[PDB]
Amino acid sequence: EGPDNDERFTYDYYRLRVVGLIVAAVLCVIGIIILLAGK
Amino acid sequence: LDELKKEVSMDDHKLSLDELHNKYGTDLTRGLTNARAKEILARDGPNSLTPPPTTPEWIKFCRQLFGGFSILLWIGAILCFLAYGIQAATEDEPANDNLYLGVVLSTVVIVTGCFSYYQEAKSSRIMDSFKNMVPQQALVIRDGEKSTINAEFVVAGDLVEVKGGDRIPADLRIISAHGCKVDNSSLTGESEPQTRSPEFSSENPLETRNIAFFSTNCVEGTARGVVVYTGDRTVMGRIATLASGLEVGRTPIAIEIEHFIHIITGVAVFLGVSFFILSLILGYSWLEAVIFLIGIIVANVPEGLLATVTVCLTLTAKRMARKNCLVKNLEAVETLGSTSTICSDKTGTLTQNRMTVAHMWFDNQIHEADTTENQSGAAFDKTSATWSALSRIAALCNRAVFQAGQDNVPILKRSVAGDASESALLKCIELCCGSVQGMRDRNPKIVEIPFNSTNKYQLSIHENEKSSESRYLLVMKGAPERILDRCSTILLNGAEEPLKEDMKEAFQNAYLELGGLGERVLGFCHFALPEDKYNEGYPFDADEPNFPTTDLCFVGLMAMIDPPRAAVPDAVGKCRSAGIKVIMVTGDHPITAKAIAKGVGIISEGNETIEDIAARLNIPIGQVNPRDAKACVVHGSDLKDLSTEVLDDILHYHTEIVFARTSPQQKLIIVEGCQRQGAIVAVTGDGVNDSPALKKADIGVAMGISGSDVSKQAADMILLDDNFASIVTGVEEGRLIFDNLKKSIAYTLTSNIPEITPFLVFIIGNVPLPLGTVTILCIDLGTDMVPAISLAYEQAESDIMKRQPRNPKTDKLVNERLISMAYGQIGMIQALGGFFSYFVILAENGFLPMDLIGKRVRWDDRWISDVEDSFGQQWTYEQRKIVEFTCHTSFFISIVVVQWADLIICKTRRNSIFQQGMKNKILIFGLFEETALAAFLSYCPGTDVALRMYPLKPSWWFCAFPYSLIIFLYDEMRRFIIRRSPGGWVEQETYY
Amino acid sequence: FLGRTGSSWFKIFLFYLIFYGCLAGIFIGTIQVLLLTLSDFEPKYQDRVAPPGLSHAPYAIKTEISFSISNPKSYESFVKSMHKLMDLYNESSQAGNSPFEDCSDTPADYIKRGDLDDSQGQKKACRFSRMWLKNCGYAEGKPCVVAKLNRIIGFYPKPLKNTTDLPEELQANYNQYVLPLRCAAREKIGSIEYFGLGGYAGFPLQYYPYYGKRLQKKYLQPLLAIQFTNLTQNMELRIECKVYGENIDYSEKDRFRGRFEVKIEVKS
Ligand SMILES: *[C@@H]1O[C@H](CO)[C@@H](O[C@@H]2O[C@H](CO)[C@@H](O)[C@H](O)[C@H]2NC(C)=O)[C@H](O)[C@H]1NC(C)=O
Ligand SMILES: CC(C)CCC[C@@H](C)[C@H]1CC[C@H]2[C@@H]3CC=C4C[C@@H](O)CC[C@]4(C)[C@H]3CC[C@]12C
Ligand SMILES: *[C@@H]1O[C@H](CO)[C@@H](O)[C@H](O)[C@H]1NC(C)=O
Ligand SMILES: [K+]
Ligand SMILES: [K+]
Ligand SMILES: [K+]
Ligand SMILES: [Mg+2]
Repeated sequence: EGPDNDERFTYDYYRLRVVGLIVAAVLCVIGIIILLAGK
Repeated sequence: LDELKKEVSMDDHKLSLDELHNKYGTDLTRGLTNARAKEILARDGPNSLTPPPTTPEWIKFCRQLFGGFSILLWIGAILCFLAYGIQAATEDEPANDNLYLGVVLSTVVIVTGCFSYYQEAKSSRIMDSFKNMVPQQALVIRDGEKSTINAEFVVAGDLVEVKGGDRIPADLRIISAHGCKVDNSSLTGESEPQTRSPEFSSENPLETRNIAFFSTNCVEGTARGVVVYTGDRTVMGRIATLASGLEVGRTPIAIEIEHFIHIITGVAVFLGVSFFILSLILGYSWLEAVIFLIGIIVANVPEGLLATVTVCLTLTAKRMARKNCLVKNLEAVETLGSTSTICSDKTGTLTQNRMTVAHMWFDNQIHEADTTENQSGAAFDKTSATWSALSRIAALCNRAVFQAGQDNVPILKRSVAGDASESALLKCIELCCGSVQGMRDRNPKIVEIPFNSTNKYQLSIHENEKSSESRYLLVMKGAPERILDRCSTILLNGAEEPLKEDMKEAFQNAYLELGGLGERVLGFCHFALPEDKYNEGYPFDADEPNFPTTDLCFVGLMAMIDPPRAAVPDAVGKCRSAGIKVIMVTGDHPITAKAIAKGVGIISEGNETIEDIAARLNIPIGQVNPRDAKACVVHGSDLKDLSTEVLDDILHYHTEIVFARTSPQQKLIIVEGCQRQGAIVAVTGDGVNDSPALKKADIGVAMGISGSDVSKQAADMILLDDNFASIVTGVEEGRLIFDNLKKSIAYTLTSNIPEITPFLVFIIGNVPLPLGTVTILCIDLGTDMVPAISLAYEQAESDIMKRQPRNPKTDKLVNERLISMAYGQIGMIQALGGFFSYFVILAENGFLPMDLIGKRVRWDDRWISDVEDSFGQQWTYEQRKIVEFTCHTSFFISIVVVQWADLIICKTRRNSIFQQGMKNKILIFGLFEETALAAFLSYCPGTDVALRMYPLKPSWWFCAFPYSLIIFLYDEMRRFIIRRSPGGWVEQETYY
Repeated sequence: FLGRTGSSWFKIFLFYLIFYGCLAGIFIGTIQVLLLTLSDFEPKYQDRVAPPGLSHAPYAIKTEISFSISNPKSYESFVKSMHKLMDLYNESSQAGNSPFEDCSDTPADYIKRGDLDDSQGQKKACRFSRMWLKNCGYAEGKPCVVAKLNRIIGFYPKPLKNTTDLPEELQANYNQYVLPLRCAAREKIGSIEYFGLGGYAGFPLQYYPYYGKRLQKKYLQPLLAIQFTNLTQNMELRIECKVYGENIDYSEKDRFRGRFEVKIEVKS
């Protein structure tokens, strides 16, 4: 917007962290699954 | 020091009984005086063995703390505390950087110390096992009276008494004996009881009957003797010292490790000081000049590599534990793969160590029995009525019995009370005719004449199990020729017939052939006594010939031997196909040694000794060109008068070598001879007479079930199930781990470049620091760890058992070709991918690449809270630093992303991924966990403080993707060239 | 030689020359495409400069400006940087209707010169006289520090509204058009005096938004002179200058995030 362009200097680092941690966890689980296919 | 002990012993068995007493101030009848014995005790010292001085574990741990990488990491750790000290004095720095980084680095050294300490293990209790062979007490005659004393109180000169069941307390001169037999397997590896008597019977004291040795035991009878040697001075006490004293030495794998440590340490100190001066010339304060150096150290040293190696070794040892192959020393996991020569004991190693029936001669025909443990062969005969007649004599004319409670275990494995030949016959009949006890119940023995030294035969009279007869049957066995002189008829295919010169000659032929096979041959015959001349109550006199022992019916011959283990012939061939030379080294007699050599394939068909040529051509052995003989059989008595140079010529000039009737020191000498030629040697054995050889071997392998305690103490590896096929597996595993270590090392080293280059450009370009010191440790200690380990699970790219053993002088674990690829090619591509993401982060935040050159001065200036970017905006100190640390984070993640491709390319040295596939589940696990770790380290809240890791925007993750892909393509194209032309260019330049 | 023969030494050179040449050519290619995705007038991200920093002219050794009044070369270090900044706000530097403009001598509202486009020439910036900075060689005794708000493209600094309570409660509250700056230390052993545009202790909103170096060169950002004529002497005084606003925030880590950290000591 014009004088109300506050969103330009903002970033949702909170969501990014939530998503990043979700991904890291799921990649960790996936890895266990493939490894445990025989121990 | 031990050169004296490598020599054959000298003795006094040639002296008379009386003469021997003068030498030791002793009485043949009264024995020593209580006072004289105590005097000699203080004089000579105790009848005991002293363990050699060991190196304390303290010094062993700390010796690892100073090996190249640890030295550089120490210099870094201290240089951290240096810069910290210089700070705490000058400008009060409330930070924790240099202090904490110095603590972290010192911990890395200590923990890395534990890993190398675990790898360099030496579990040795040789002298302890020997000490277990000295009895607690001994029986001596002192002041004309026998008393039990502490065996350590035994001295040279006293009168000792032994009987069946006790250990020989010391080396004795036999002066009196009654039916005494002894088990000399300690000195020979052969357990057949040897008679002991006062009479001298051989110039060689290790063969004479009037000497009994410490480390052996009396098996039966009784004997008295004069002690000639005590403690360390006994024949086997010296073997003990020799074995326990032998310098261990460095393994092939250990030598390789130190070698690349020098290389990497070299480039580290090079670039280290090369840029330390390069910085001072650029006008950098010593305050900074050291900070850069610390970074250089951390970049160059692969912090997690030595521990990777250890884990890869451990994991390989775990797989072998699961095939009944125990590894005592982690490094011995690889030595077997580098082995070019195997020196093998015969008895209990190549062989089962059990007299077993091998052949039978009946119906004018040679039949072969199955000698294998698990009986993997086939039948020979069942139909012939002759067989049942021979079978009956083998069961009936036999005094051997199975021990109680064995019905659970297989026939051939069960313990038997009796001599070896009777046990063999027992197990033979029990196997192919069912319960022998049944045959001995159906035919009650009424009278017998046990085998006599003079008679050379054993006879028995039984009540024929037949109801229509119920009469008296005579059976006998003995020396083949003696049995022949007592026969008139031969049971041919059922019906008897006169013994014509024809069948008599066929007997001699059969007899000579079986004997030529190194087999012990016995004759078997029976005689159905006439009914009218022998009533149902007729008494037979065993003392005086009350019955005919002539004109009997010859039934057949039976031959026997201590046979090879089932898997042994095939394992020997497999070792030989892998280009490993196999030598036999045995305490056993030459005829037996040679026969098993041919049986297992040590001596291949057609190959001759000089003696074979001479007999065939009917010419003198001196007339034979010795170069025409590729095979040789060396008796220990001849070995004794040969110099090592002459032993070296024997080793060089023959492909098929048998060393027979060797002493324990002689086995050591043969091993050393092989090593002297530059060969990596394995020893396989099971007896205490293998202990020195096992110790000296680059790798000693002991048998687990049949092995003596001493042998297993001297070994690096134990075959817990006695499965000789495990050697073949071991060499295969050893070769595979050697290749996979290269892959894992290249992988680990490759990521050093993207950690080095940022620090260099930081100096030469004056740009903001692309990657931090902490960030490097997150790679080498964090992300790269599981992937690097996973390479240990790689399958072979080709048939590794088809290639020759590596040349330890030329074929190195880390060579110039590895460095060229890891440092010069792939690592260089990784460095760029790192920098790219760095320029991306900065440029998208307002600092375009052009304006970055020569800005670090203002960038690092803590007091300038208004640096102008390319767009004209002003940044505080902490604001721009957040972007900088975000650059460290994405550079870090870029390494991870480019290591994805590197992990896949390091999978194979030659083959394509499209050929080898992706069947390594640990590797895939590594990829997922590596990425999970990196994401966690970036997105987890609080990690921006502890590690200076900042959250990355989604687009950031993809910066290095095009570089990750170029790596995959590049290496795939390169290896395509290797395969397409075995010529050499790409091969001799980059082929690891 | 060391490794190989001359023929081999050559081939290994011909390879790495072509190899590294290609790699350099590829690296450059990826840099090209990166630049191609970026604007010339505005950076892709601005969340890392977001809350504006407040920086001053006196180059602090360590957020500190200690000196002796009874000594000449004791403050000549801080006068060097003070001069460096103010030397830019010269009238001879601001000449003609291009590219400067005379703007309200009193704090006014924002000025939009269109978009971040080159569809116009150099966007005309408001003039600023260093003569608006009353009282301030500089203050040889009791320094005359000069404040500054960090430039951010398209940033509209918004003052706080007088809805509730305020630190400098309602005094000279030019609510609509001034971004205030109140310095503080309890520990009240000083004498705060502020100088600026229109005589206000803030930043005139008529200098915003900043259009960037590419679209606005020679642009001048508003200054706020602060004088501490403290009646005290020979002691470290921790003085913090804070700016207030809707788009202004602070951090415990970044001690320059919309605030000062000055340790004055007139040890004379
Ligand atoms: C910006 O203004 C300052 C004001 O002090 C100028 O400093 C002048 O320097 C000259 C020569 O050194 C002196 O004779 C004057 O006394 C100073 N003041 C004035 C008001 O003229 C400085 O030169 C100016 N800078 C530029 C680039 O124009
Ligand atoms: C950051 C940049 C400027 C550094 C570049 C370093 C280059 C020149 C280095 C890195 C790795 C190096 C190579 C690594 C391996 C080998 C194989 C060896 O048998 C001869 C030297 C040779 C061929 C090296 C020559 C120089 C080399 C290519
Ligand atoms: C600042 O200077 C003016 C003259 O320009 C003078 O009248 C005034 O006293 C000075 N103020 C202070 C607080 O010293
Ligand atoms: K490293
Ligand atoms: K050994
Ligand atoms: K590394
Ligand atoms: Mg043996």
